[PDB]
Amino acid sequence: GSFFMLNLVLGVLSGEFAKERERVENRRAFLKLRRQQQIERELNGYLE
Amino acid sequence: KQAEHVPPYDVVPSMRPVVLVGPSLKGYEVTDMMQKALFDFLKHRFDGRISITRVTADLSLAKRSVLNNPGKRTIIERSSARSSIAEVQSEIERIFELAKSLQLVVLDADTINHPAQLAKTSLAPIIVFVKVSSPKVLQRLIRSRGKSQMKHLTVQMMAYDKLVQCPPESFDVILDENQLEDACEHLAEYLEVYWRATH
Repeated sequence: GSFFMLNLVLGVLSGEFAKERERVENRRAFLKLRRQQQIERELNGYLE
Repeated sequence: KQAEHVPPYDVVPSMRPVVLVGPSLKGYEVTDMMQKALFDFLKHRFDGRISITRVTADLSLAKRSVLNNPGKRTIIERSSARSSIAEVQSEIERIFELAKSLQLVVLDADTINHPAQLAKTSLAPIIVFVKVSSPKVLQRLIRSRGKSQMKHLTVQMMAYDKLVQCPPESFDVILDENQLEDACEHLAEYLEVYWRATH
């Protein structure tokens, strides 16, 4: 009732999060977040 | 077939001049500093074996087969006698004789913004491209200067994109690293290879 149920809930929630993380609306925002970080990384060296 | 008569042999300078192009118009803060840093690195690393001089006069008109002598005398008061073309040719022989000295030469002329403007001449200089990864980084950099460069940001972006559209085979070396050091040792290694090759 406690350990098995919590394991099942934990697994189902992690699977749901993994499935949702690869939708287009979230992947498109992650790509933007990565692109801005990449631009800043280059701009640092250029101001140097 | 004497309409053009391209000669098989041309007398190029003994040592190919080193010229920087990009990432924007020469004469604006970003380009001047981006090139100044490399010039200082080259002077310091190759001290005692390199000569660097600024070429104030124009250079894009390094022709060979225009006429026997366009403007031989300055007192003719002709269209070319009163012009500054003779200054360009005089700088051409100056570069030729300095390359004759066998020591490395680097040009600081502010009239180069595309290798295609100096590809059909006799000098055939070593084109060095200091490119910026993306337009956003360049325009951010320009914004970091102030309003004075914000005024010319439009033409700076235009020249940047036009020079990027130039294909890589047009240039001789590329400097795309965002770190000043890595580009410095890249150029240093290339010039060390050139020095070891011509000795």
